[PDB]
Amino acid sequence: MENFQKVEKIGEGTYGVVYKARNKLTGEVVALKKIRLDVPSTAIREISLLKELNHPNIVKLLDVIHTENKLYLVFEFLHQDLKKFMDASALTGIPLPLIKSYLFQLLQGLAFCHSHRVLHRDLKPQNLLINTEGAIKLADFGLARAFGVEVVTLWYRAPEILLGCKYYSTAVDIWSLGCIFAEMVTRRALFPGDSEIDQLFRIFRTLGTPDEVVWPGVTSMPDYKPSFPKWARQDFSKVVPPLDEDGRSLLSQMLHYDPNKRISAKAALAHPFFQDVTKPVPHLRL
Ligand SMILES: COc1ccc(-c2nc3c(NCCCNC(=O)C4(CN)CC4)c(Br)cnc3[nH]2)cc1
Repeated sequence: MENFQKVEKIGEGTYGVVYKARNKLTGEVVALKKIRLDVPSTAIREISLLKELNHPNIVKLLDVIHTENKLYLVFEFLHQDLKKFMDASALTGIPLPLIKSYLFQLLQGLAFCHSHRVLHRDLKPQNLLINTEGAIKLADFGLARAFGVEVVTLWYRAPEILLGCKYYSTAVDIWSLGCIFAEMVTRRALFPGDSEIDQLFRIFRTLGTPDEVVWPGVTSMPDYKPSFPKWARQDFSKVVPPLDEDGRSLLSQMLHYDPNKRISAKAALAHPFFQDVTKPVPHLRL
């Protein structure tokens, strides 16, 4: 951290803070994650795995600096996040061709991770980073399985996590991404819950309370209660107007209760919704 020159704070999580920084040596402008340890060797070997997980839609981990018994992560810097971009686009909304490019690119990023059995676990607009070339990238990626388990947002949590499933799958990333998709389209968060039960109950209201019919094995989940209220499902035409039939078809399959019926990243990339996919460049004000 002697080689770096903190420019401004650009982010924060549970494991540390992130600074835009300039490499005193090399002129390089980077995003530097200062990991707050209180060292663990298992955590080190895990992070070093992430140096190999390289993809155009994953924020590039440049270096891992383990020194003075502190850990720093040096990433590629991107000039904006999707939250700020969505906020800046909220009067007219993000154009659908741009929505579709970003969904396809993130689905490409996830197909890759997931093919390597790596899950993200916390996809949200603030973890999606955009550049001036029309690229979108997954950030803060696999840095949860490392050390183990600010108000953390629950809005993009898959239902199996909220129901206490301890061994959840890559399908939790598709759910989160589905929620992000919906939010880009409608310009409102799909499931803005302010606690786990409020989050779960907001999902139940929209998609219906899950049962053995739509989700075999659900009544046997750790935090499942026979006493959960029994809401009927609403139509998707009400949930994401004015998303077209292809978009709403894909979204429904990304929001299946059953994690084994939920569409994979690979299958989603073949969905008719991306027949006409392009790569627009956004208009970014930095
Ligand atoms: C609001 O305008 C913004 C401008 C730039 C960023 C920005 N943030 C980052 C960032 N990290 C902060 C955002 C992603 N979140 C995290 O990395 C956390 C929190 N989940 C710290 C682990 C990384 Br890495 C690379 N380029 C970045 N660019 C964010 C917002």
